[PDB]
Amino acid sequence: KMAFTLADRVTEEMLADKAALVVEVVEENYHDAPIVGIAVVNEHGRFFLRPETALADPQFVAWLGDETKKKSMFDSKRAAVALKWKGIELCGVSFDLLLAAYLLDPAQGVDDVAAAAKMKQYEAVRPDEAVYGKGAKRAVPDEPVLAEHLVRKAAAIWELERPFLDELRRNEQDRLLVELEQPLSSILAEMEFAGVKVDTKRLEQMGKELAEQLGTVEQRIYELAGQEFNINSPKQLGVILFEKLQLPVLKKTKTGYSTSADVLEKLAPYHEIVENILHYRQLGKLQSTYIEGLLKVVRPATKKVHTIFNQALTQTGRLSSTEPNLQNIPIRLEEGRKIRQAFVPSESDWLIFAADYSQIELRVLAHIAEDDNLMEAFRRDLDIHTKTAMDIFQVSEDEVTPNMRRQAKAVNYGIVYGISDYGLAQNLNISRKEAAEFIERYFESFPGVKRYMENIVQEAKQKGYVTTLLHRRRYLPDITSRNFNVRSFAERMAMNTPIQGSAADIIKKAMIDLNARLKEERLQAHLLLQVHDELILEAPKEEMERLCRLVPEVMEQAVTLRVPLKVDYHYGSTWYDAK
DNA sequence: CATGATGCT
DNA sequence: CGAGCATCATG
Ligand SMILES: Cc1cn([C@H]2C[C@H](O)[C@@H](COP(=O)(O)OP(=O)(O)OP(=O)(O)O)O2)c(=O)[nH]c1=O
Ligand SMILES: OC[C@H]1O[C@@](CO)(O[C@H]2O[C@H](CO)[C@@H](O)[C@H](O)[C@H]2O)[C@@H](O)[C@@H]1O
Repeated sequence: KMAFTLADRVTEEMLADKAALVVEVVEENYHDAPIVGIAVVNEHGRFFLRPETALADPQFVAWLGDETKKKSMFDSKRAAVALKWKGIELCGVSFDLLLAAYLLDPAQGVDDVAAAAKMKQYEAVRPDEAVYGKGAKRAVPDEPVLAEHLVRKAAAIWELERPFLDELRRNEQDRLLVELEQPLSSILAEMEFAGVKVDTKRLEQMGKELAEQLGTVEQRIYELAGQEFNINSPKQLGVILFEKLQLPVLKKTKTGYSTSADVLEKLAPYHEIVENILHYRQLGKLQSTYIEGLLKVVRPATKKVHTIFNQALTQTGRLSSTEPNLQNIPIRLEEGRKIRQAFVPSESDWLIFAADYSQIELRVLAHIAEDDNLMEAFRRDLDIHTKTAMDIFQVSEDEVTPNMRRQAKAVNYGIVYGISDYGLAQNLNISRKEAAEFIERYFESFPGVKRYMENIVQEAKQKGYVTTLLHRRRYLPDITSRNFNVRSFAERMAMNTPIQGSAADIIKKAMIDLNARLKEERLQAHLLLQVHDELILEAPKEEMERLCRLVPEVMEQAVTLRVPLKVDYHYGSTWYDAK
């Protein structure tokens, strides 16, 4: 039983200076999506409004946009962006229950009010799936059922704010919410709604050229196999490789024969079909994901793509990007990297500006490990891969080969992920004995890294969780498991999550500090994309010289560690050219 | 919906 | 038997 007014006009008592507010968008992708209902709960009552009415009401719209009128919400960014598509500004969000729940425990996967409510045993609200249905059954119910659901969501947010802020304070996460995550949500909403302009003619032309070149490679594969088959089917490719061609079976997957990139590398000495298959797959990814996917989702009249940054998903505090994912555009191979030529500035006489932290996770490892050898390399800006090579191969600087540096780089990032000697041997295609020596030599060279790995596992066992620089937490109950595989994966999380997560906290703080400085100076430059350790902007060409100073300095100053942060930056006419 | 491939940080 | 992700075609 919950009393509410199904209102047919806006009243002053709905425009209080503290309220919980629901602006319901049912479509998972909320860009230009319908708003299906509005609810407001405040000290005066509980109200459902039809959006045709509220959003055409001058005083409701002014209330939405008034910073001083404070709103508690769940997934404020989804409402902010859906309102921006309706030309309505939402301001004054002072509590976001989605981000509060995420900070309390990202492993709960909270993605609706009822899941956040479960954290406090609050039962007076149903799950969105119970009301809307799943999958093909998804639908807005009849008004009275809809209005009840949205009012119970707003009433849950109203009641839950205090309990969640108190727990956040106990976990030292109250500033993490209010000074970091909530202001970042507003920034992301602006980046998503601005979108990134795409040169669809270039994409369509690359799609033409790739369709030709896939057909060439496909045919050569069939020639070498002496049979036509589905190169993307594991069953069919495994029959050709391992039964027709009689190659050795190096690894199995749960359902058959592995054809992983590392397996295929090991098979390449046996048959020329193996290099061709690796090539086809690379081309197939460019066509199926990047070319065909971007062209599907670009808005044709503006040529913009509008991704969604999920702020409340990863276990370490990173963002993720979806529909489309703009954080995995190709770079490594030149064929794919040219996709970046299609990412252009949204106005004439504008340029793309890309700035990236240089080796942030290795700098963070040096800070948190307090390892004297490591921190000195960064404090003196010495090439850390060369430094590691000189240690794992034991040679002077001049004796380090191109190949030695490659191996030492693999060791340096491997350590950050908890690599075993087995993994290092597979990655490098070298003797496991040798791999083990490399790791042993690393820990002898960087003994504070070894101490940190022992100490953080112990801390996880004693406290039940590990933390990052700005006090994000990840719980690791498997750290005590009797199963070797389960325990070992938890220990690698304990080692890695403070690294990866503290790097995520640093670039999020940079984004907030950068947006402040751009606004201070009244620059037209603004953020387009974040790619984990990089920020991509666009700006009038005339703003370039200012951004060359301002962007790296804000990024580098975002926090102060036991080593410097270092930012590299590039600009040009397309994202490809910003190298 | 699951699988195992690809892409990025 | 190296951390965190999204996407695709196929099963
Ligand atoms: C190899 C590797 C790179 N990266 C990321 C970090 C960098 O932002 C990005 C590009 O890596 P690189 O530029 O290849 O690495 P680096 O900056 O250490 O190398 P170099 O000294 O040779 O210039 O990829 C990972 O996150 N994990 C990895 O295992
Ligand atoms: O709105 C982003 C925000 O919503 C959640 C659900 O609370 O995720 C939904 O929307 C995403 C963006 O389209 C989808 O990818 C996802 O499938 C859907 O559940 C939160 O996870 C997210 O932070």
